[PDB]
Amino acid sequence: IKCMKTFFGWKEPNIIKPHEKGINPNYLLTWKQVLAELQDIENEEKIPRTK
Amino acid sequence: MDVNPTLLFLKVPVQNAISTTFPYTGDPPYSHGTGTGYTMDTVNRTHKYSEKGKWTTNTETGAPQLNPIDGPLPEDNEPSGYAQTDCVLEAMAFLEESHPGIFENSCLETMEIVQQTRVDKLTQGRQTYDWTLNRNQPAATALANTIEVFRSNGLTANESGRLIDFLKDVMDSMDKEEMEITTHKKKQRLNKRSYLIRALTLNTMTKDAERGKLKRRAIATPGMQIRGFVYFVEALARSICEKLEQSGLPVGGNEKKAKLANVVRKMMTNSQDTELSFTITGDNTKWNENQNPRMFLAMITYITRNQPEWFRNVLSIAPIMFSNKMARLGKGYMFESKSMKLRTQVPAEMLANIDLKYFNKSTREKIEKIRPLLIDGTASLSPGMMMGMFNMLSTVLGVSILNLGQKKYTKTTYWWDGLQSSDDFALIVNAPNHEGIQAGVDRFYRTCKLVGINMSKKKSYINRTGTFEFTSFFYRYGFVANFSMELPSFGVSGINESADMSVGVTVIKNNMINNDLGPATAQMALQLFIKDYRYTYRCHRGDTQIQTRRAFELKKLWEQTRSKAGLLVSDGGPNLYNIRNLHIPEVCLKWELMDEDYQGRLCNPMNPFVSHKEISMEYDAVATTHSWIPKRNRSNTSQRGILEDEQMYQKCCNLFEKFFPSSSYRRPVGISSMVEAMVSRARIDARIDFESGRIKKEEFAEIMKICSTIEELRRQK
RNA sequence: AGUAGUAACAAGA
RNA sequence: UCUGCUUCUGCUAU
RNA sequence: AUCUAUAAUAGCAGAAG
Ligand SMILES: Nc1ccn([C@@H]2O[C@H](COP(=O)(O)CP(=O)(O)OP(=O)(O)O)[C@@H](O)[C@H]2O)c(=O)n1
Ligand SMILES: [Mg+2]
Ligand SMILES: [Mg+2]
Repeated sequence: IKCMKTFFGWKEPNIIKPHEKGINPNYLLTWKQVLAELQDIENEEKIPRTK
Repeated sequence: MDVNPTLLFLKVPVQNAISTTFPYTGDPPYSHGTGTGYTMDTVNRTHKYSEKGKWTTNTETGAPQLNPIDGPLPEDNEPSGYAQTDCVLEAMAFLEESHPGIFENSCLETMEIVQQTRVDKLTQGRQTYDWTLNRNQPAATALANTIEVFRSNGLTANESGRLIDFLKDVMDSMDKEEMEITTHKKKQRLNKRSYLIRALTLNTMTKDAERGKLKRRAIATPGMQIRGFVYFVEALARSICEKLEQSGLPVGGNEKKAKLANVVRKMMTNSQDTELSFTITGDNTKWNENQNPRMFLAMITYITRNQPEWFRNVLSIAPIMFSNKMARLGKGYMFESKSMKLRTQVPAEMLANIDLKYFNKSTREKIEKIRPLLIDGTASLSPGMMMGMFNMLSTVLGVSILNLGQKKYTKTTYWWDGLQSSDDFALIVNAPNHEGIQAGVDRFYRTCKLVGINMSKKKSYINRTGTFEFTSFFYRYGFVANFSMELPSFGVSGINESADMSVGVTVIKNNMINNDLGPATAQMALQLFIKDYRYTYRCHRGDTQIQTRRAFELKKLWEQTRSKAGLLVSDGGPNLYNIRNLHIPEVCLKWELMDEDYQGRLCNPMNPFVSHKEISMEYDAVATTHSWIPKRNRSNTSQRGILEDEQMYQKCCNLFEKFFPSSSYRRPVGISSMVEAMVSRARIDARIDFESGRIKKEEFAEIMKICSTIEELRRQK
C-alpha cells in the first residue's frame, strides 16, 4: 500500500494489447477490483496479514 | 555484445567446466497422467526387437510367449534380441578360463548367503506389487499380506524365518487348486491360472523426477514371489562382479573412481609403445528390453556347474519366472467430452474389450499391436528384463564380452579391454594401425550382437586414449570434479532443526572434501544454508526485526540471555560456523558459551518433545528440544481397515520390547510365537531374580501364576 | 483461459 | 488404482 | 600392512545406471 502511494500518475486503465485468446474485460475488472480492495483495506487501516 | 556462455569452452576445456552443462537448479520433469502408454510402448518395442523369434503358448498361464534365442542372425544395425546360446556359453567358459575358480568361489559364498538369509530381507524394498490387493504397497506390508494369505492356505514353511523356506512356500503355492483371499470380511477365491498370473506380474509405473530425458518411460516393480529369487541371483552375480577388474559394480563413489583410474592406468601400461590406442565412450541401446531371461538361465546353469542341485534350482527359479512374466498395464486412460464437459477414467483391464474409436492414432496402434497379449489386464512379456532387474548379471555378460578381447582370443594384432557398468562401457582398443582399430571395434560390436548387446551408435564415440566418460564420470587424464550433480543435496532437509543443521553443515564439508568445493564458495554456501534455515524454521537472530509468530519468544530468550553466542541458531543465536569447525556439531560447538540455565533447559532430561522409554519411571532424555517430531498428515478411501491392525501390531511390539530389551537394537530371531517367548522370558527372569534376591516368595508365585494363566489362555482361547 | 506436453491439472468426497 | 531395481554416499534413531 | 568384508540393526535423503 505504501509503495503504491509513492506513485502519482494513475489514470483510468484501458486495454493496450489484448490477450487474443482471453476475455480482456475480465482482466480490466480484475485490476479495478485489486485497486478497490486495496482502497478498502487501506481505508480501514486494520490491514490483515492476508486479504 | 551478445553474451554466449558456451564460448567459455573455447579456452576452458569442456571437462574442466562440465559442471556448467548440468542444469540441476531447475525442477526435474515429472509425469502427470497414466503410464499405460509407456508400458504398452515398452512391450511393443520388446516384441519388435524379437519379432523373428518363435511364438508359443504357455500351458500354465495361456500367454503368448516370444522366444528369440538362436533366431536368425541380425542383418542390419537395428537393436536385436537374437542372442545365440552357444556364444553366451562360450563367453562364460572363456571368462572362467581367464579367471580360474571365479564361479566356484562365488557359488560357495552364495551358498552361505542362501542358507543364512532371513525372510526379513524382503522388507528392505520400496513400493512393491501386492497380488493380495492387486496394488502397490510398502514392501513390509506386501510381505505380511503374502505371509498371512499363505498361512490361511496351509503354507507355513516360512515360519522357519529363512528366505529359502519362504521360497519353498512360494513354490508350493504355485501348485494349489485355489487361493483364498480374506479381506475386510469378503472371501475371494482365485483359481490356479489367475493366481499364477498375479504371481508372475510386475506392476508398471512411470519414472518421475528424472534428469537428462525429454520423454518419460516406464519402470516395473515385481511382487513378493519374485523378489527372493531375484535377490539370490543378484547376490551370486555380485559375488562374481566383485572378482572382476572390468566391473564398475558394485564399487561406487570414490572407490569406483579409484578402481576405474587404476584399471585404465594398468591398461595403458600394458599397451606397447608401437601400438595405436583408442577409447570408446559407449552406451548400449535398449539394454533391458534385449536382455533375455533364457540367457540368464543359461549363464546361471553354466556358473553353477558341479554345485548341489538344490542350489542350482533355487538360482534357476528367477530366470524361469522372468521368462514367463506379465507386465501390468497400469491405470488405463482418461477420456474427456468437451461438449458434455465431463471426464472419466477407463481402467486398463478393459483395454481389450473396448472400442478403438475413443483413442487417437498412436494409442489405437499401440492397443491393436498389444491386444493378442492381454490377459487379466496384463500383457505377456517373455523377452526383456523389464528395467534393471538383473543389473549385476547383465554386468557379468558385458564383462565376459570385454574379456573376449585378449590377444589369446582375438588371435590377431588388435585387442581390447575396458570397463562395464551394466550397460555403460569404456572400451580401450589397441592395434598396430588404424585399420586394426577399426577391425577390433567391428569385432567387438559383432560379438556383442551375438549375445544380445547392441552398442548405441548415436550415443557412443571414439578418440585417442586419454579422455572418456563412464557413468557420468568425466575422465580427462584423470577424473574431474562435477559439483552440479551434488547441487540438489544442498538445503533444508525437513527432518527437524537439529538434524537439518547437521545435514547442511556436513554436506558443505563433504562437498569440500569430495567435489572440489572451494573455501570461499564453502563460506558462501554456509551463509546461504543459514539463510534458508532461518527462513524455514522461523528462527532469525534474536536482535532482528523479521516479524513471525516465533519472534516474540525468540526476542524474550535473547534479552534474557547473558551470553548470546551460546544460543543455537534455532534459538535465534548467531552462526559461529566456519571452515574450521564444520565437522563439529552445533550443540558441542557452543557448549562452553552457553548460559547454565539455558543449557540445562535445552538439554533437560525430561524433554517433552522427544519420546521417553519406561524402565511410571522413565529414562532420562539426552537429545535437545530441537529434536521434536513433525506431524505427519495421513488422512479418504476404504483402506482404513489396516489402521487398527497396525495399531494392535504396535501395541504387541511395545509389549515385546518390554520383555526383550535388545529387540530394537538388533533384529530378534526365533520360531516361537510372541506369547511363548515372552512367557518363557518372564519365567526365567523371575527365577533368576528370586534366586539372586530381587523378589520374594509371593511375587514369584504371582508371576508364575500369571504365566500359567496366560499359557492356559493360549492353549484354550 | 492458463499451466503444461504424448497426459494430465484446471478440486474431490 | 501413482517414486521400481541396483550401487555408493550422508544424516538420524520408534 | 589389511580393511564393501576374516563384515551384516533399520529408516530417510542425494547421485548414478
Ligand atoms: N532409472 C533407471 C535408469 C536406468 N536403469 C537401467 O539402466 C539401463 C540403461 O538406462 P538408460 O537410462 O541409459 C537408457 P536410455 O539411454 O535413456 O535409452 P536407450 O535404452 O534407448 O539407449 C536401463 O535399461 C535399466 O536396466 C534403471 O534401472 N533405472
Ligand atoms: Mg556410456
Ligand atoms: Mg543412456
